[PDB]
Amino acid sequence: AKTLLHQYWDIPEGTECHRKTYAATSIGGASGLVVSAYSVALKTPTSFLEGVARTGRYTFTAAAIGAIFGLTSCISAQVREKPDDPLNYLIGGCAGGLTLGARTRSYGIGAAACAYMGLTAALVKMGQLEGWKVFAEPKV
Amino acid sequence: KFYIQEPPHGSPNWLKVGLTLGTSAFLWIYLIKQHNEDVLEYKRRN
Amino acid sequence: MTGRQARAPLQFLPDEARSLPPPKLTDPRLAYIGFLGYCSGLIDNAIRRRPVLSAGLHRQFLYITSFVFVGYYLLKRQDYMYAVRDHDMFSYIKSHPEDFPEKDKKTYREVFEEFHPVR
Amino acid sequence: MSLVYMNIMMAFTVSLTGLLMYRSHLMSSLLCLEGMMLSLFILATLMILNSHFTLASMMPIILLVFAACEAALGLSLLVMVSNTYGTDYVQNLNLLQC
Amino acid sequence: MLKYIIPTMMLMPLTWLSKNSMIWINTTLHSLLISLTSLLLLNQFGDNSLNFSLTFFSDSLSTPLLILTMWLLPLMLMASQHHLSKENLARKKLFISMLILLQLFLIMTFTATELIFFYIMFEATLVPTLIIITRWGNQTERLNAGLYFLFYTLAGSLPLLVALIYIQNTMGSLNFLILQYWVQPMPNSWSNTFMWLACMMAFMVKMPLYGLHLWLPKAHVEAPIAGSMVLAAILLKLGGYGMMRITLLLNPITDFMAYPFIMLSLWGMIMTSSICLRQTDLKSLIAYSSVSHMALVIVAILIQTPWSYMGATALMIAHGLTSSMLFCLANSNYERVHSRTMILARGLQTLLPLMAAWWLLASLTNLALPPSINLIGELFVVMSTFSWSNITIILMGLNMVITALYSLYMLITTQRGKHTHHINNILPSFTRENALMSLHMLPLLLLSLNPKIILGPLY
Amino acid sequence: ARQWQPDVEWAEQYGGAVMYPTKETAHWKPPPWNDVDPPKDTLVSNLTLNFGPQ
Amino acid sequence: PTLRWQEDPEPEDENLYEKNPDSHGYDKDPAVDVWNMRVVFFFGFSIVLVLGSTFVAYLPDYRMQEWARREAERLVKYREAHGLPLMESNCFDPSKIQLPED
Amino acid sequence: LQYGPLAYILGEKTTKKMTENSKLITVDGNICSGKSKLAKEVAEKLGLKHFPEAGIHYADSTTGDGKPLPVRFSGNCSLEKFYDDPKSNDGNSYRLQAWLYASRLLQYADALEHLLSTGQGVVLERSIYSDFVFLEAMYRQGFIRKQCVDHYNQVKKVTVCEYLPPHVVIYVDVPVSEVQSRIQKKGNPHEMKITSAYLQDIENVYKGTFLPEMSEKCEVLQYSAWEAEDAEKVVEDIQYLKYDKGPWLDQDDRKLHNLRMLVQDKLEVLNYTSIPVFLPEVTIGAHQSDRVFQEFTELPGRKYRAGYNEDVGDKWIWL
Amino acid sequence: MNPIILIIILMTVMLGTIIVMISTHWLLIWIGFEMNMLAIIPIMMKKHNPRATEASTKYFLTQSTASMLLMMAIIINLMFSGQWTVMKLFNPMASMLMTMALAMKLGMAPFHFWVPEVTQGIPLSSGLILLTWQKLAPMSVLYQILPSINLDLILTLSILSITIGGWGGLNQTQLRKIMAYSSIAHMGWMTAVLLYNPTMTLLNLIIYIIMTSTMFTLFMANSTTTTLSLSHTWNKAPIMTILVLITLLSMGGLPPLSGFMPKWMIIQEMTKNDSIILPTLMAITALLNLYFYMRLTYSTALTMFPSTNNMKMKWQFPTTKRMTLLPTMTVLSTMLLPLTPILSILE
Amino acid sequence: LLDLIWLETILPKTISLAQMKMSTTITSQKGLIKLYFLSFLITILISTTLLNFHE
Repeated sequence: AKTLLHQYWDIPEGTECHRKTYAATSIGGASGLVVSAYSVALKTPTSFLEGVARTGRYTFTAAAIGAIFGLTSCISAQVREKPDDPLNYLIGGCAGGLTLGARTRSYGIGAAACAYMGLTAALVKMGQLEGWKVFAEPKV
Repeated sequence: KFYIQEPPHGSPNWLKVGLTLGTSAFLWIYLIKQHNEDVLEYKRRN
Repeated sequence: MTGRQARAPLQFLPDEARSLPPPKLTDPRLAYIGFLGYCSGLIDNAIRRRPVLSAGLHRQFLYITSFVFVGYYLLKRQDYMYAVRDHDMFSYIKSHPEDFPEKDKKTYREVFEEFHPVR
Repeated sequence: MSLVYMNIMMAFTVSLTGLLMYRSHLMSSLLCLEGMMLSLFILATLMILNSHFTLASMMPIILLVFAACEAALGLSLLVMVSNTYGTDYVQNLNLLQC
Repeated sequence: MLKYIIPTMMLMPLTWLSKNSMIWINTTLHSLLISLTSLLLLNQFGDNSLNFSLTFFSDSLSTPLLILTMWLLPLMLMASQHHLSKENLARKKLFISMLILLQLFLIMTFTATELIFFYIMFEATLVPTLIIITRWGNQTERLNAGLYFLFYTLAGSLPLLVALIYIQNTMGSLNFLILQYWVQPMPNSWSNTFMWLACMMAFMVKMPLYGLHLWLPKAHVEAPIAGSMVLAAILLKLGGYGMMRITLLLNPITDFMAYPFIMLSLWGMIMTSSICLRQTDLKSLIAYSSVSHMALVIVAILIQTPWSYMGATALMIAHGLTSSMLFCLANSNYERVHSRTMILARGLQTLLPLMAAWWLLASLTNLALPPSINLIGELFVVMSTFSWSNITIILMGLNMVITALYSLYMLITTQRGKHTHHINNILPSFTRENALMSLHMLPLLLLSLNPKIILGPLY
Repeated sequence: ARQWQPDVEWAEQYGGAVMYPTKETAHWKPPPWNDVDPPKDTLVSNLTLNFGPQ
Repeated sequence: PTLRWQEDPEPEDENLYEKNPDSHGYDKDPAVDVWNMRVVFFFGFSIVLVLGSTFVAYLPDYRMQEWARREAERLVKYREAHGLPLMESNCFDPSKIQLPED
Repeated sequence: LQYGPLAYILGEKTTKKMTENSKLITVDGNICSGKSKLAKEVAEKLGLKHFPEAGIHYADSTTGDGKPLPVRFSGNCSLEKFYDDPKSNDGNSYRLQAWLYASRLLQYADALEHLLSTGQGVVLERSIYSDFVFLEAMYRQGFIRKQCVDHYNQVKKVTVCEYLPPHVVIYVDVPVSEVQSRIQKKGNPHEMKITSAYLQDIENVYKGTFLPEMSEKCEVLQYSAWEAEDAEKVVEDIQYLKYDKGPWLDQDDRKLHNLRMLVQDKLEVLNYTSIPVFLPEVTIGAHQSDRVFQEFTELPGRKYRAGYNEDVGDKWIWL
Repeated sequence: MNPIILIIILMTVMLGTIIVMISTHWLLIWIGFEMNMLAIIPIMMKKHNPRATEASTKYFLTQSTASMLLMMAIIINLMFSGQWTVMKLFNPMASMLMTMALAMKLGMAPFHFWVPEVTQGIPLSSGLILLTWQKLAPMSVLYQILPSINLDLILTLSILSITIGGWGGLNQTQLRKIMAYSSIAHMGWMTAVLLYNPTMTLLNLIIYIIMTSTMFTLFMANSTTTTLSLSHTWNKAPIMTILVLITLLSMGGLPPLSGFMPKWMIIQEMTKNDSIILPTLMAITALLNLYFYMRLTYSTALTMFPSTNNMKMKWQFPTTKRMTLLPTMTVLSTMLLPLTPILSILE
Repeated sequence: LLDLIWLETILPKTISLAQMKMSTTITSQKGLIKLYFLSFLITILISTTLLNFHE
């Protein structure tokens, strides 16, 4: 949500390491709560215990995405030490996609997840670096 | 006349077609009238 | 762009629309609307199994006349709206002349740029 | 903020969730819609009586007579549903599948 | 030019209100008259292009392509019989009127004032060719071919509209004259990189480049002859024309970000020449030939020498004529035997003796006939790219060797070695095919005489 | 007439209630053509009373 | 027991010849075949090809080419008559420039 | 046209052309015995108009010009071929039967159109109900795969659950040997190549299913073979009847208006014919369909709306 | 029913939407929405199947709770700065509830669950009138109350409506669900501009209404509800094929055709702000929702499906249908490319 | 190995299968009512308390 994504962008890039992973796990747990809420409110999984299992699995996978993404973010920022590229977070989003493919146990599907999540992470870092206004100006 | 005892239409009337030709002539005369009045209005003003 | 003095309700053809030159004969847009009317009547005869290019000649004439009439009034409203946009623009130029300074129109004898050689 | 308004709006929200979630019938859902109607009526009535809003005092009576005929329409619809079946369950409505 | 647009609007109802066995001669005759009428076009001189109206202006890049389009129409309109003679009169009128409407949007596309009008007429060019190939595709996957075609060309050509509106509201009007005068270098940001990649990627998709050329083989093996020739010649060289016009802006960053397109173009040209060396289904060989030549065109565009642009437009016009001719040769083979393959129809030196002259001449024009326009284009592109890099001549010459190779194998697979002596249903060589070949190749040799027309605006 | 045409099994594939049958959705049976469900059940014989010695 | 179809044996092989041996390329109406041959070999070659050939063989020169030849001859004779070297470099006036200094 | 909502408001009713002449009587019997004989008899006696048996070319015989089109267009039924070989691998039974189903529906629509349009009541014969009896007996003889029978049953589920039943059914019973004697009297050898167990199954299902599914809706008057002409007796017990069952006492104006405006626009009636399930005896390839439609347009009368088509008339395309 | 009764009920639908259009007060707007509901119920269930019964049930429940949520938002607005004028609100929460209530009222992707289900099991006249007037009514209110809306709501509902209206339908073969998904997509396009220049939104509303009238009129050319019926419309008449072709391709949004004009001008007055990611997302999904259009086209307009006889029987009969106004709306709704400067007609 | 099968797996197949799977997951909602109103409820709650719109 809004206050904790502002917490994530408040953490510089920059090296204030593994607080980045704490914030990214919080973001992933929020998103997993969203999609798990849809998946339990649109299915009737029969029963309640299986619904709790599906929610915990979805939140665990999404928090794993955020965790490993923030870890390799910090690893790129500490080893290669280029702070303002889209290339490190391209690598990071690919790492998150491949670990999602690991947790769903699919290989080419995990490679597609690597490609798309890396491109989205490159878009996020790249547009945030140059400065592209999210959602609106909203002026004219 | 070549049909199995059933003319639905086709033999034309003389109310609908005359009414349509009359109202289209009415609309042409009205648009030419309006356009000449507006040309005269623009000549009046400038 | 909002009304702009709706005092003075919707008023499909306003009073000041007669204070501007109306469109004339053989203007291309009304000719386009007339060809659209011809195609309208032709395709109307093409809907039912009556033959095309025949037996709908009063429908041809009525549809062409009606579309030219409608499009003529629409063109009048269109030119009114563009004219009042122009007058509102130049009146806001007149209201705040200070906010729009004349830019430094240097001649190219004193303009420095970059070259960026392609080879 | 006239703290009776607080739990009136709270009970409005609980009535709205009663309209939303329901597991067996539809008449109970329509009845919770009527309770939500009562909540709107009461809130508007207390406000217009507080403000000395004497000129447009038509709002609560007209609100309730209109949402009353809404509820009548809902009754006729549920009678048609219950008449083309034996019951009025949320179940046996899953036809016209998506 | 409006006097070239308006007789095409007059040519459409000609097809409708001419009667049975009367549509054909009237359409053919009058479109040839329009070919005369726009042969009268070339008034262009000296300092500027010939520029008449808020509506119209024509460069000498647009001049030979427009003449080529109106010349290619009636040839095609005669070429597309024998597969709809048995069809309905109304469906025949719909076919011919769809061709005329497609020509009209081609001329609209070539003489666009602002690039918004160019984009509108660009996808207006896109739409009826779909209807042509889908209504008369004559193979079971015309479904898949039209679907691939429309989705690739839209979804590659989609951000082009956004980028053009962005250039509209950042630099005033989008007319090519003032944009020629109000260009300014937009340096290495990242938004400049995305915008350049948007425009260039849309026209890349139109060429096609090697990265997503896969729609192009299906769109030529699963199309009738008219849509095939229109598609190949006018649409791919129209994409090249559009890149030629839009590349005037965005000069400072092309040294940064023009390297990988050169790479994919060169290596995919080599791989395309490799993959067409072996395949059957003779009709597809011309399509991969087109992919190779347009990869060469794309290299010629992205290096930015006037030598390169003149060679580019020469290769455009030459491969348009050659590929249309060779398509009609493949159509003649497909009318003879109902195969479309490569190894079945063999022999044909005995049978159809002067057909061999046209196959030989077509494989010569693919072979870079030594005074032909094709060799002029390939030669000047090799000159400019050897100026651009001293080591890229290896790939160019390897392309040359394999180009000669597959063109020669395309010749000697069909028309050399043994008649299969079981076919026994070929009719003798019609006057129609030889007439169409005389309509193809006499203009190519005339332009080979005095090619000062076909060189572009940087003449 | 030498042209390939779409056929019966092609239009079957462009048929049914849904386009893509999966591991669950194949029981989504195709809707009828008059949009009229059959008159099913529920007590055409309406009701009974027993006036006894009460 | 089933064939799923009702059509003809489709298609049918149809040779265009052996009903008009003097036919040209297209369909079995023989007179309009000669009409088509006449219209394409007169209004495609006899009036299009050679007339466009003589049109493009000479026309007023593109890029004012012979004009540029004679202009260059005049200007080179001018500059060699007035002693200064032909093609003086710095094509714009260096006195009429305003260089932004460092 | 004097129909639609405005004509229904300005016009009086759809009910004041009643009654006791406007009625649906339907003579139903076996093939070659219960036929147009007693139908034309009661049509002349009771003063009530008559439709013939629904022909194969009845659609040609009811619109356009009276001359029937050849069996390339109205076929491909070939009732003589069905009597020759009713086990065709080429497909002859069900195509014929669906065409006759459309013919029965067309003539029943003509019947209800003439009934609602001012009167004055009609006699019918060999209805839609005898058509499903024909299909059931023809399946008892083992001529059709059961899936195709299910398809016809689905057509019956769609089209029959829409309309009103007739008023009365005058049933004729003629025994099997007597129909054999009458078909020997008829003497058509194509028709004489029919078998008799098929006829036996027709009469068995035609008594055992049709008559209980009447259930005094469509009041039946069951006659013997010599209980015929006897025209006085059949008009006497038609006079006996009282019209209790059926929805004819409950319409009363709105649904009669609905069927008046529904029976006309005959294409709205006949849109529910092709369901389709694709019926491997019944479908047509695209090339054959195209050439058949072009040859249909190559008739003089049936060439795009003959009321406006030239060469027959009508001297007015408004210059 | 009676024709006089239907005259009265359609007159009341007209009157209800006009009262929504015309009043400066809130109560009359809510009464207009309610009268719209009350009068649009009996147009559905015009036949007598339980399909229309369950459809009317779903429509009544969603429609009613949307109206009640709207009345809640108005009474919250008078809990804050107190007047019954239709202008800028005085609460983020009241505007939040009001946009959510109007989103349930017309149909956005969080709230779109009732629209295909109600549009399937109904006759075509009911579906046409519900689509046209139920998308016409709340857009007037949104046009009036626009300067008080947080952009996150309209933006999220618009993006999600375009993408869910795209992604639904690719499995769907029922034509009513296809057209309802198209309605969701075009309402998302109509919503995403309203905070920038609402003239484009009302213009897209006019264009979509004319297109929907042409679409359902050519579906009322004969009784068709599935694609195979459209193959039979191919083999029974040739002009219906090309008209369905051109109207489908104008719903697709291609530049030489009229349905591109609402898309491109929206992109223009979007991108005179710095919104680029939003046009490229919306336009990629506008590429996406053309595929079901295109497979309908590929099915029954350009390929030639095998047909069934008794179409031979149907060949004898004229198309004696009534068209409300088909050809006028058709050729006005397709050839309207060069009249793009009739944008300014809307002031 | 490069053009046909692998290029047709990388550009059309991933996109087409992704859209097919998103269709078969979204439009395959079985026709209940409580599911739709619980979706309404989670929409209202996730708009209020998670990612607020009033604040």
